[PDB]
Amino acid sequence: ESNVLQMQCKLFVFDKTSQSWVAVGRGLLRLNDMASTDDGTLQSRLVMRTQGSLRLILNTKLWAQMQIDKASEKSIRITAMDDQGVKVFLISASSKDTGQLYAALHHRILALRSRVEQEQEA
Repeated sequence: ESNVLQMQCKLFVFDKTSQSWVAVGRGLLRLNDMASTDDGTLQSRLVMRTQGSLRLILNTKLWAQMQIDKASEKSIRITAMDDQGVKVFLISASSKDTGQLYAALHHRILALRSRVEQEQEA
């Protein structure tokens, strides 16, 4: 793996019961790339650990069907796969980090989508 970016941020999960964001808390978020040594094909993931205690609170692989929306100047709404699992989460950060994260995710997802439509959608 190669680290693409690292940023301080705050993570929220969407709670279907209360129909509201539930704050998980702050941590260091990394976007990591891993290129296949056979196809050069790219897989990427978002990994986040709490500050201080370094406990894992996010480890989500990027997929073509993942949707990313800039929910505000300082936040990004993301979907994920995989029950009782949380489907939607929110990353809040500085305006600058949010912009960088959005751009990085956008291009990776766009690449994945291009690949899927060529491979699986004729």
